[PDB]
Amino acid sequence: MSEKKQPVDEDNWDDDNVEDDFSNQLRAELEKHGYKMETS
Amino acid sequence: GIISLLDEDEPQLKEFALHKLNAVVNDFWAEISESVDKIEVLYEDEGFRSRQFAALVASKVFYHLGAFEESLNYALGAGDLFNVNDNSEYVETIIAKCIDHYTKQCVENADLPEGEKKPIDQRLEGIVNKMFQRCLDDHKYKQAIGIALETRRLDVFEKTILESNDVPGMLAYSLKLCMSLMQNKQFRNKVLRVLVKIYMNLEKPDFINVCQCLIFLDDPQAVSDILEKLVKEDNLLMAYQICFDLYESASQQFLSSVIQNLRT
Amino acid sequence: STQNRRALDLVAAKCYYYHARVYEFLDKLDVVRSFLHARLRTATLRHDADGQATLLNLLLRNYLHYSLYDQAEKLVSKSVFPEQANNNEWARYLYYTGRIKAIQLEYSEARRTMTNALRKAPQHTAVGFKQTVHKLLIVVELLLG
Amino acid sequence: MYEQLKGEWNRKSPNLSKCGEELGRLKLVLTKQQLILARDILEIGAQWSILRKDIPSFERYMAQLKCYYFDYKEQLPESAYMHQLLGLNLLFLLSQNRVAEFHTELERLPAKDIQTNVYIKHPVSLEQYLMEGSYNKVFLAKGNIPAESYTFFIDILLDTIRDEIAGCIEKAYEKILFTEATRILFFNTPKKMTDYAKKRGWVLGPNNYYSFASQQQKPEDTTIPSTELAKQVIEYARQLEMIV
Amino acid sequence: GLRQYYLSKIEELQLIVNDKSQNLRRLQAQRNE
Amino acid sequence: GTYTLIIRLRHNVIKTGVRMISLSYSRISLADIAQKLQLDSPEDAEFIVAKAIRDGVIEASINHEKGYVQSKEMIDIYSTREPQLAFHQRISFCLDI
Repeated sequence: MSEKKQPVDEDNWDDDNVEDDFSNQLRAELEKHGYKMETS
Repeated sequence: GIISLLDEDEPQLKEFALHKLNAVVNDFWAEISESVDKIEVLYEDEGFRSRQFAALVASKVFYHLGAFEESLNYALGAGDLFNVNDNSEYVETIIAKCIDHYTKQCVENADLPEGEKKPIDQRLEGIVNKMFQRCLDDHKYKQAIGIALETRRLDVFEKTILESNDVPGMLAYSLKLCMSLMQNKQFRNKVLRVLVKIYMNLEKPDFINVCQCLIFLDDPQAVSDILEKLVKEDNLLMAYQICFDLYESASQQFLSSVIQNLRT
Repeated sequence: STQNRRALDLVAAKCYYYHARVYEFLDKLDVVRSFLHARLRTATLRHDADGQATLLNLLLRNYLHYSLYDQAEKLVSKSVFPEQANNNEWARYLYYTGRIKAIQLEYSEARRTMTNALRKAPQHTAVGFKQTVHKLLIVVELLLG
Repeated sequence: MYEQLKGEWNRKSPNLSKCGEELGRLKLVLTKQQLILARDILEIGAQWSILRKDIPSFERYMAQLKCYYFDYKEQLPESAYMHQLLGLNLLFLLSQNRVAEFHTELERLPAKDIQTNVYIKHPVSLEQYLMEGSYNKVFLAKGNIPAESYTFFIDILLDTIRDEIAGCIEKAYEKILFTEATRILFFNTPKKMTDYAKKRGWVLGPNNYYSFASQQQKPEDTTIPSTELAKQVIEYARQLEMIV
Repeated sequence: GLRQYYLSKIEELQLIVNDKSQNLRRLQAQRNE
Repeated sequence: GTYTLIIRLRHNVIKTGVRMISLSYSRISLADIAQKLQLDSPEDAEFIVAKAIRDGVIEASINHEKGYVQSKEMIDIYSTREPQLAFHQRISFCLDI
């Protein structure tokens, strides 16, 4: 049985790629604080 | 690869390209199979030298590609380039294909050879004859006899009847094969006549087999003549035994027809 | 093969595989490739099963080591689908075909073949193999998008 | 040692009596010195064939040079003109609108696509620009080649690119100014715009052009399905109620 | 030389018969049931 | 051993950017297209958009004299034939298994 192929070399809620897309730093500070500084 | 060198107009370059192809075909057959049209066009020129070599190279390429009919046809076109028939395994495969093609061609016209049958290639007949002679020289009489029996050819089978094997044993084997293995009656009658000729030519006239031959094919006149000759030989025992054996295995019409042929 | 190959065909395939492994380890594969091509040519005439797959896979791997065309031979052989591979040579054949198709400016066809390759792999303890094939699968699927 | 080529090697042969010299060298070719000299002669012939526009001769010479350069035996490691011939062959096969073998021939080069050999960086960058719609860089780099003339293939690429841009502009536009075509297509005002529009018919003048598209042929007809869908349902029924 | 011819012809026929002998049994079982 | 098959992918990035910005917007200036794709040149933006339109990637049209791109909106895919095929495939599969 088997070959070992020598000659070559829910657990997470729900899996969607949107969750990992995020690169910002928390809406509280990166966005709301960042643009809620009175630039206007 | 080097096949592009065939584009030149120098005949010496063409010969060198043909030699290189014949030397390197065995390792790059797949890449050269797709470009056989140029080789065929070069070999098709009657005035072009070494046309037979190019035809043989094309036959080898086709055989290595896996096609039998095209390779066989090209090899037959080559002619003397396939003289060797003992060493090359490709030669053995080509010989098998040629034997099958010859048998099929003979079987196609086997129903009526004179019915405007197409001209069979003489090269195939010569190759088959050479193979038969090679088999006969190897003392393989039974295999040759069987091959000739099913080849719709009688001369090859007749020439192999008289060999190192005993005439009685070979005759018995041929009779058993004809009476048990053969199906068509048209060929059965011819085979029976061919074995009756050898039976009559035997040193000891055996009417015991003449009776069987005349019962397989209804020839009452021949049976009556054989009985009359046996009686004329002053051998009453043999004639009586032949009559007793023939009566128990014949038909009433056969006896009625032989009575008139013998007594009158 | 009265009894020569009928019992040693698997043994012959294993011997060829071991010789190829030794050559890849500490020798050259040019002579091994020529010998394998000759042996395969000798086969595929007496019989066309259990011998026309491992040799073809070894030849494809040898050509894959170099940078040859690797597609003219595969597209002419009719024994690539022996229909009896015991789910062993099919994975390697599909991986090679998918790699060639992806390297040959074709992406639509190779997806089915490489998915079959990944899904035909041994389920338990196959480590190095599903790594490269799945990596190539995600790369080419990104190529599709 | 049976060279017979040291006479007019450095001197140019502008289509002079030199074909006989090539034939004699080929006959003489018919101990790696005899191969090194033959390879050098073949490379010189391939380089000289570009100036003569001999497509079959160029193809044969390129094949011979590639075969000589692909040998793994202990020979000369590299030459000063091999990369130029490889780039010229790549440009030739790109000019023929052939892309499969184009991509198969790059993988023979291990990693020199971006490391060095700008002779390969220029054609691969040209291909990358050509694959998508970016066209300004193509004609900008067409006046910037560090390798050699390469003018035998850039003109063919220019003709093909201009034709395909003309083909593309025909779609998705119902109005355009006359001078805008002169700006987009690099012939400025050579009178070639009116003859070019004669080639690609167009319709109206008044410094304007127009096009018409329908595209309603596929919709609004249910008769075309009526037979293939009947065949499909018949197939469902056939493979649904047969004993296997 | 004819012996190799005969054996090469015999082998494939034997393989074909061996292949068909299984479908025969399947059909017989269904009919019996 | 996948570098040769990994450098030919930027075109797909441009394609997906064009498709996304066509889905999101309906009437957009080309300068914003160039800025949001950072193609470093607005002149190549019109060529890229045209090339995308020609192969059927998007169904928009651009006005050279004005500059903006007017996307074409047409939605009603349930009346289209294609769901029939999208079901035929799976039906045949389930009939074979």
